[PDB]
Amino acid sequence: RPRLNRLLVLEEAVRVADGAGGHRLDWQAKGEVWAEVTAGSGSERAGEFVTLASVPFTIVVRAAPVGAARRPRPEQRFREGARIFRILAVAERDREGHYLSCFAREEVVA
Amino acid sequence: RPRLNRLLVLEEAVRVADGAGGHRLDWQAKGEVWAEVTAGSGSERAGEFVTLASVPFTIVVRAAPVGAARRPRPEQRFREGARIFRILAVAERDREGHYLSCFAREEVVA
Amino acid sequence: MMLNEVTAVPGTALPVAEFRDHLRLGTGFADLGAEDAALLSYLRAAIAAIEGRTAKALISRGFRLALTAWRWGDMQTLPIAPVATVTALRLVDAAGVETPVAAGWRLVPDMARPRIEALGAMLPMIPTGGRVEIDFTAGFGASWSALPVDLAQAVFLLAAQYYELRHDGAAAMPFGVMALIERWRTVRVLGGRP
Amino acid sequence: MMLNEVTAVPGTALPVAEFRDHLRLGTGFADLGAEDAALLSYLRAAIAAIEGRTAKALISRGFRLALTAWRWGDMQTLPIAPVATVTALRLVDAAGVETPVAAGWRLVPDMARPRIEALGAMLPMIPTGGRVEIDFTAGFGASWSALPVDLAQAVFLLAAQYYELRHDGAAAMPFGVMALIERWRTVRVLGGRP
Amino acid sequence: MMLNEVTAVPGTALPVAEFRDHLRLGTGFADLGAEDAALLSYLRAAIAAIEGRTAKALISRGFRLALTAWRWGDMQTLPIAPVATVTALRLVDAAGVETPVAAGWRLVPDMARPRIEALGAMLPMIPTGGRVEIDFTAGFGASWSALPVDLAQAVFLLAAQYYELRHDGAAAMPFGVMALIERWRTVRVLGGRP
Amino acid sequence: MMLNEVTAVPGTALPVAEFRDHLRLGTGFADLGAEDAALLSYLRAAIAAIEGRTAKALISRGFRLALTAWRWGDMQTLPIAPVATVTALRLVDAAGVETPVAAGWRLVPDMARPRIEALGAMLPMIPTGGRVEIDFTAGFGASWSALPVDLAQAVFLLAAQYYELRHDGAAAMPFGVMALIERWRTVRVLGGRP
Amino acid sequence: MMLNEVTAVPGTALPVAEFRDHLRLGTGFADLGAEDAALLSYLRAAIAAIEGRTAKALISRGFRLALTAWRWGDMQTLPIAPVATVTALRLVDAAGVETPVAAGWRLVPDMARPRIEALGAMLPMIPTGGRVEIDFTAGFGASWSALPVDLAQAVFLLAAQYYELRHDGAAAMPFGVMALIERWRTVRVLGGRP
Repeated sequence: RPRLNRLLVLEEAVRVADGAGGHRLDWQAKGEVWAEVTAGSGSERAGEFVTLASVPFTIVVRAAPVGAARRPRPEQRFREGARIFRILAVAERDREGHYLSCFAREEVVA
Repeated sequence: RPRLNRLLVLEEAVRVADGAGGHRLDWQAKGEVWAEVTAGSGSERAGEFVTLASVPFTIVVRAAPVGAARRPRPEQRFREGARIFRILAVAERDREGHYLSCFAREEVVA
Repeated sequence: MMLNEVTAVPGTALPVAEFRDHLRLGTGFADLGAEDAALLSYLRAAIAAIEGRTAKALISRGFRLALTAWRWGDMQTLPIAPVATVTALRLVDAAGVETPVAAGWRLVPDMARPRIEALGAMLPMIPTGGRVEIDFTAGFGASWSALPVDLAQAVFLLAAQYYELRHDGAAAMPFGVMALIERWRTVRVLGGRP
Repeated sequence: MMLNEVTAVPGTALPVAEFRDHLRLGTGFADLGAEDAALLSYLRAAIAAIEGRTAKALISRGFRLALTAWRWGDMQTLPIAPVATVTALRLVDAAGVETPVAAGWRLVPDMARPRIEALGAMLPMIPTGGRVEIDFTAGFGASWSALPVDLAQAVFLLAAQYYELRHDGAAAMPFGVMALIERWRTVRVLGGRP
Repeated sequence: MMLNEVTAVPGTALPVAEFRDHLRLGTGFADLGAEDAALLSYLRAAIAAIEGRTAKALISRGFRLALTAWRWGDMQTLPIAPVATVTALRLVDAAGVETPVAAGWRLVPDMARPRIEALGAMLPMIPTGGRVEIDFTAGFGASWSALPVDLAQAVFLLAAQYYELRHDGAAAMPFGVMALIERWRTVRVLGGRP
Repeated sequence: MMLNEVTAVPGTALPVAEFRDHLRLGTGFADLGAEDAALLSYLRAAIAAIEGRTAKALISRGFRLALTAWRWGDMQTLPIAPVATVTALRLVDAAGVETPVAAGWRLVPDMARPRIEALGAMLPMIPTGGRVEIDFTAGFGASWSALPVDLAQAVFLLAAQYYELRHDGAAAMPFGVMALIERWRTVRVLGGRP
Repeated sequence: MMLNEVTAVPGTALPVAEFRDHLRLGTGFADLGAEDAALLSYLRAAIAAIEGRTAKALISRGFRLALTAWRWGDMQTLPIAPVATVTALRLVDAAGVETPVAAGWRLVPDMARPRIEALGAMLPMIPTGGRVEIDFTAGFGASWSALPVDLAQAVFLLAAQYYELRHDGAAAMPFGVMALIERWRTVRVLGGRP
């Protein structure tokens, strides 16, 4: 069972809609979770005009019902200091349902 | 746990900006780290007009906080003599956080 | 010695609303979907497994202990251990005249060896053929909250196990089900004539 | 010898807000209270597990020790170990009359042998057919801070376990749950008559 | 023999600022985020696990050793081992007259067997019922820096373990926690009458 | 027999700049000093581990051996083994007066038996109720270079281990930590009276 | 019997330039980068591990053997085995008159049991209190090339091991470190009075 050791400031953006239909994100902070962060095989990835450096980072937190504040939705991102971990998906790692796998990137521009 | 045996001269380039927006790199040396270099499956790769020979080379060093000189950022490259190891990403290999996986290329023109 | 229960539990005394919280509260899928009356059928199966291994009663149900001959001269240890207040020690004869007694005995309560332990050396003798019969109320308390909480956790560790996996499938905890029970089992070393 | 509790722990004396810091739930969420109903359900289930393996008390709730015959002529070692200020050895009669007795009994404090030795070479006699209940408040302290901290840690090592696995699922530490408990268990080597 | 502490540690005497450095300094995530007062609650749990296995004191807290009868004729080995300067050997009687003594005994300090070892063969006798009571200050030094550093490392090897993993999860080091403790345990081979 | 240290090691005598070369931190960084506060925290924690397993001293700090009765009629073997130039056997009195005594005592240097044998067939007598503290400076040398190098390596094999794993996590060498220590431990086979 | 070395190695006598070749010559990364004075600090740690297990000396350093009483009547086996030419057998008295002797003894050299073995049965007696003191030069040769090369390879197999891995990490060779040492260890079967 996972050994949780990092403090990840979970962050959810409020979506202020603009006139054209596109929302504007704020990334106001949410309450902090505890998690383990297990790396994957990382390599740099061609962005737009940026040679973005990415690593897979399966993050494991504890669980909650889907209508609770403690669930990381894939809308949200983690942030440890200045290292933003995006959330690709959340997937309910444990069999009994105690732990959630998340999926991250840590795309540093490099 | 990794057995560190190579001396890798870590190198960081200062970015002298030119008039057009592009920085000019210098690759001034930084202090030397100790590391292990574990090879991957290597094969030659089609460059521009060069048949570049590459090997994956997961390099493992010790860790530091992200605002420290001892962290290899993916901006930087290693260099052992005349063998430059680029850094693709850094990924915090250990569970407790003592060791960092790096990711290299060693693209020799061949 | 039949020792049938007079009345069972009401069912509303059992912590079905709390066992749903021991099943998935604070971590889980959601409250999720559990057949409510199914969850009552696993608590009654886990209590009746711990009522048998510990020889306790846990809900304070009413009992009826109808046995023919007194084992000792006066002692008569009661099997279901946490007792309180003999309802009646009525004494039926071979035809069924059912003449109760109201004195001559003083129940000495104890979690280890509950007794009847009559006054002096005379315990009510038995009509030939006419079984003696003792009605008593044995258990901790009327509600679930009056229990020792370590014994209550052994129900929840066990009733959840009957919920999590149905057939007899294979799967060493420090205070597991078995380690929470052993300070409530009856430790006996007599295999003798008294 | 029945040894029931007069009053339970208040629940507000249990460190639910510190046990939540132990289990790494979450720091600044707006909910923060979905687990309060269950976290103290496992703290009461882990204290009561360690209260039985150690024969200690840990919150200094009041007890009632209702017994009938004295175990030894004068000593009467009490089961729940860390005691202070035995309130009342009220001597009930065969039926009814309860007369509290100063009686010339002392109290010898100890974590290992909490005796109630008498000074007149004989404890107050017992009316035949009547019990002698002793009210006493036994435990380390009133609040959670007055505990020995290693025993307080053994609750947190154990109640975190019940929170992380619900049913009896099997899963070596230097000072684990068990190695912290063992300097608080009762070490006895007498199976004899006296 | 109750042996309750008079005062606990202040908390500000503990090396919380240093234990953050033994947790993650020179290698790590960053200073990272650790509930500061949580880290104080694992040092008090690791010291109290090593104060019990070694029977040492480590912070030089004040003690109160109130026992009824002298074990030997004169010796009276003190349990908490590194001692200095008996505060008082006041002697209360059965009513509480609390008449201290100021001579007749000379504490012989030692890390192995601290004693009281009165002068000649006469150690202050006990009023019948009136427990004797000894207040002393036992431990190495007032600050954390006065400790033997190998024993201090056994706290940091243990308090980090309670920080790194919460429940009782499984995981042989040459000088581990156990190998640093064994030269501070009490080696006794008496199970006898003296 | 208390055996405390008068002065500790200075800290500047410890080879922190050479231990950093051992652990492969880094050569030419501009920071170079983020670990200095912790590297000597593990060197003092590994020397004090080997000072107890070997009963050696290694930095030749000054000691104070405060004892009361002589272990044998004349010999008095000192615990900390590599000694030189016992300063003072000042004989304190029952209370107060401290009279240093030349006393006709010798010193027999040895790494195994650092005796203090007396020449007049009897060491200076001890005022009943008073201690005899002995100031002596025991160790290999003043600086780190005067050590036996294999024992200096056993500090570097051990303090590197504490730097690489923080808590007690389990993880066979020909000359490991233990096999370098064993020619410096004390080999004793007496459990007798003399 | 202190047996401190008079002078250590110069450091320039050690084969640091050759040990760089045993580390990576003919196969390797390149000459690579090795802290030169670090490599001298692992040769001094591997020699001092083999000087202790074999009781040899290997560099022919100067020794000073200052012991109080002669063990036999005349024999006096010297511990550090390959010896040559006693420098002096000066004899100090209890005050320090330091009167050397120049005849009466003939060192009998041998790699097994080097001796002093005085002429006849009279070996220089000891002034009461005045320790005898023997200065000798023990070892194979002044340079590294004068050694038995199998013993020199046991240094290089061991000093490379301290270079290749720092902490005490786990990892049966036919002629390993241990198999090259065993023909240079001292084989003794006496545990007796002579």
